[PDB]
Amino acid sequence: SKVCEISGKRPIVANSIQRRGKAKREGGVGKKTTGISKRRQYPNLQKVRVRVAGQEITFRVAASHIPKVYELVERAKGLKLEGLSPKEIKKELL
Amino acid sequence: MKVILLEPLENLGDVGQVVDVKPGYARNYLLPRGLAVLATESNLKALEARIRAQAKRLAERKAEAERLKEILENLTLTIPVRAGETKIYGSVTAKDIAEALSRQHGVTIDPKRLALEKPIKELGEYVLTYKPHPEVPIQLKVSVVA
Amino acid sequence: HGKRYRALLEKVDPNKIYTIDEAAHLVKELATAKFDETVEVHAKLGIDPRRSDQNVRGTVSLPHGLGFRNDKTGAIHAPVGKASFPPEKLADNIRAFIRALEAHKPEGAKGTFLRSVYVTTTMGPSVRINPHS
RNA sequence: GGGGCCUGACUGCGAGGCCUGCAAGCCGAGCAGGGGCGAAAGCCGGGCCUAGUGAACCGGUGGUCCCGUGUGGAAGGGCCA
RNA sequence: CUGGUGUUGGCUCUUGGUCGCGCCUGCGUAGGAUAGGUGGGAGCCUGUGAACCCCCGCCUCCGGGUGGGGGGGAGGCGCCG
RNA sequence: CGGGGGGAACCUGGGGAACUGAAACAUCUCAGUACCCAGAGGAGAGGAAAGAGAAAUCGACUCCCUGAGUAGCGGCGAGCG
RNA sequence: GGGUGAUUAGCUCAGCGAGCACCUCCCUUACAAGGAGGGGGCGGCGGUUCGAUCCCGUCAUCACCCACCA
Ligand SMILES: [Mg+2]
Ligand SMILES: [Mg+2]
Ligand SMILES: [Mg+2]
Ligand SMILES: [Mg+2]
Ligand SMILES: [Mg+2]
Ligand SMILES: [Mg+2]
Ligand SMILES: [Mg+2]
Ligand SMILES: [Mg+2]
Ligand SMILES: [Mg+2]
Ligand SMILES: [Mg+2]
Ligand SMILES: [Mg+2]
Ligand SMILES: [Mg+2]
Ligand SMILES: [Mg+2]
Ligand SMILES: [Mg+2]
Ligand SMILES: [Mg+2]
Ligand SMILES: [Mg+2]
Ligand SMILES: [Mg+2]
Ligand SMILES: [Mg+2]
Ligand SMILES: [Mg+2]
Ligand SMILES: [Mg+2]
Ligand SMILES: [Mg+2]
Ligand SMILES: [Mg+2]
Ligand SMILES: [Mg+2]
Ligand SMILES: [Mg+2]
Ligand SMILES: [Mg+2]
Ligand SMILES: [Mg+2]
Ligand SMILES: [Mg+2]
Ligand SMILES: [Mg+2]
Ligand SMILES: [Mg+2]
Ligand SMILES: [Mg+2]
Ligand SMILES: [Mg+2]
Ligand SMILES: [Mg+2]
Ligand SMILES: [Mg+2]
Repeated sequence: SKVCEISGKRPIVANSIQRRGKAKREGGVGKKTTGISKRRQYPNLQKVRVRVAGQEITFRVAASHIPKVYELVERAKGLKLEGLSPKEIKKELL
Repeated sequence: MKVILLEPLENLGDVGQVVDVKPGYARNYLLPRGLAVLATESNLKALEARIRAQAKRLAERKAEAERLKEILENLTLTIPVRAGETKIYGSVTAKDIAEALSRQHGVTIDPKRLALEKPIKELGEYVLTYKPHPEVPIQLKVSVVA
Repeated sequence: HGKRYRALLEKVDPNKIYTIDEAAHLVKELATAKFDETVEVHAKLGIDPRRSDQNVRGTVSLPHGLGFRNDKTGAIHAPVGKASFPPEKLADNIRAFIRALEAHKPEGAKGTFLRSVYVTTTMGPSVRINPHS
């Protein structure tokens, strides 16, 4: 679970490549790899707490999709339920 | 970021104005304090739909007044008062001027807002003014018997 | 200054770039001078004067008659004549010498070269003009 | 060893051989182009000779104009140095 | 450990860059004792209160430099030297 | 109302070595293999062109043959394709 | 291969000509310290202006953190 509750973004595996030397494009002999190893890239994951019907709903969202939560906030129909009201504002149509 | 101001906010301007401010300001101050909303395809539609609504109610009031303005800018009422010589035993109050207009010429009036001071104690020809917002002069003749 | 060109500066505008043929005809009316107006229009150039290899010289006389050298600050000056010639002929003479310049334009000279040409007289203002149109 | 005039310390090739496991290394007359010295015969493809050197890869630099991913260019490469 | 950036907002004072235009700026006897460059150009600005004046300001290479205002009201004057 | 758990091998997805080869070794190889995990089913995946790619051409996807050890990729090595 | 910096009379510096020196001379009594006089000397030329150790390309070496090296 470092996974955006809106976009679905989750951590991915990326290699980290250490290169040495001077690009061929600069007239160097060209670049050499002194190591490759696995790393991860996490989504930029933030809390956003927002007030909806009675309650305080807090989402974990990739900062890219922070707007989607407020779009989702507009979206007001008939929910008197618990702080697990978000299952309703979670997505519906999308 | 586009927000519709819900309240005159002073440098970042007037109500219903669509102002562009930083999201942090928007999300963590304006929106949660009910000081504005996101200017969306909908919330901007509801705004323009409601700039029309008011500008109808107003522009049908200025076309209400002037539409009953010309009624009594031409029509005149004459009220006989118990005579005296250029002094009235009673008076004619602004209240009275209403009652006249209903009785003769059948129009209706509130009747505040002409001149409430000095309920008029003398005979003569008077020109009195009316309301709300651009408005009417009226003509009242006072003479004698009943 | 005086009211010479403080009567004349609301009709002639420095701000919004102009071209020659529309801005050529006002050169004799813009000078309120009492006497003998000799017009001079000029631009500076994008060559470094700090090296003499890039300088420019000569004597080329104008077709119409009397009636080019770069400084060490890198601008350009030259007389085009005397009172003489009228307002409407200079669309012919305003592109005349201006094309004798670029003949000796240096090769190792770097940058846009005719930069701001402001049509002026000895007696007159700052107004934008295009070197070409 | 001294002097004069020069730049053959050439370009295009190279019969035939020395050596040699390979790859190398070596010598080379002669023909063509344009030259140098010489009256000429002729000599001159560095130095009396035998050490003074380094495959290939990758890349730099100048040049030819060979290729140019639908086509014209361009990017990049090839070829000669 | 750390620069930039996202999450990250309000209000301020404060500065650098650079651009546009406005604005001033600069001294090797000398030209007339106070010439930034360079080609023009033979004068002109001036009453839309000049010649100076005074208070009041800015830079001061300080003799000097310079504008706001008024007391200011019919000359200063360019090459010419 | 549905789910849960199991199933020889097969399938897709999330993750993912080393020995070894390179007659040393680090990029490279082994290999997206082994293995772990999740999920399908009797199959699974894929599929109806924001495709190919040089013809004014073809026409979803899958699978076999071929194209071809070609085009290329490559400490331009081993080797990959 | 950069940023470029250290450019300086005999040594070091400073300006988009000084100190420890060296010589004669005072002072003590004497090293001295001082005090006063004398001494072509500006990485390199071509070029800039009235003038230019006080303006600009090669590049002549010099460091410090740097590039790269089949
Ligand atoms: Mg990395
Ligand atoms: Mg490589
Ligand atoms: Mg590995
Ligand atoms: Mg938040
Ligand atoms: Mg974003
Ligand atoms: Mg969608
Ligand atoms: Mg042979
Ligand atoms: Mg052999
Ligand atoms: Mg031969
Ligand atoms: Mg021959
Ligand atoms: Mg001969
Ligand atoms: Mg011969
Ligand atoms: Mg190799
Ligand atoms: Mg090569
Ligand atoms: Mg070609
Ligand atoms: Mg092409
Ligand atoms: Mg071609
Ligand atoms: Mg193409
Ligand atoms: Mg090439
Ligand atoms: Mg600024
Ligand atoms: Mg997988
Ligand atoms: Mg290994
Ligand atoms: Mg190993
Ligand atoms: Mg091995
Ligand atoms: Mg082995
Ligand atoms: Mg070993
Ligand atoms: Mg692999
Ligand atoms: Mg797998
Ligand atoms: Mg199962
Ligand atoms: Mg079956
Ligand atoms: Mg089947
Ligand atoms: Mg099926
Ligand atoms: Mg592979």
